[PDB]
Amino acid sequence: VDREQLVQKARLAEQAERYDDMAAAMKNVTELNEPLSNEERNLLSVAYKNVVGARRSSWRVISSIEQKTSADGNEKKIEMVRAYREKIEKELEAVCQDVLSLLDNYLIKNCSETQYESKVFYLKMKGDYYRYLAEVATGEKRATVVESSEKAYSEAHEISKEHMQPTHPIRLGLALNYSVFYYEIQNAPEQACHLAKTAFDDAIAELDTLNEDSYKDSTLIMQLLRDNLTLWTSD
Amino acid sequence: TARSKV
Repeated sequence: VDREQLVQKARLAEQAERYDDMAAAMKNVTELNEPLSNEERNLLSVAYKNVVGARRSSWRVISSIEQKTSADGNEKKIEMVRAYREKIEKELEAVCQDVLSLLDNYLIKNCSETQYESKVFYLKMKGDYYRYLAEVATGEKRATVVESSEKAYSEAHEISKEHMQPTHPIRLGLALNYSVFYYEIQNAPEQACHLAKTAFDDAIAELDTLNEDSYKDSTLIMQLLRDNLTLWTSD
Repeated sequence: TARSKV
């Protein structure tokens, strides 16, 4: 199959809500070792976000049941629940490793020196999928993926600050997820609030830089940055 | 809880 047919299969699967088929198609496109367009980049992101998202949602539901089931003290039930959580965990981890290998061996690798937007987009993705791994990990395994997530976000933040405008949706989007990482994963609310406030204040200072085509996308993230800050400074 | 990018 030619590249165009694969991109069109991903577009069909998205409409058919068959995200495993969409991810498979976009993985094949990535494996052609040619750079992805803005459309192709988002098709891949949406596909894998929905695939991992299904496991994340299931894991949260099972974990919630596991916490309640542990209280009643039902030996046979607790093990069955624990085992099911582990089954979903393994599925989630496999999806993350699948994404992370595409990012490390194809996507980040093929970014040119001047391709700043793509480099930030993929490093943010790297940060996100290591954060999704952190969400389910414990002990030293958790410490490892948390370190990896920080390294990816930190690199993306340095590039975006240097080459992207504070109002850029990719830059704001990274600041949103990186602040979420600080609060939820690192349990650093002071660092989380500082990052979210700086990103919001810098974008507010240069509202004149908003692009007619992406102003709505930027303001949507800016709202989430304030919503999170309001929440974090209430708690 | 906080929301991440959609």
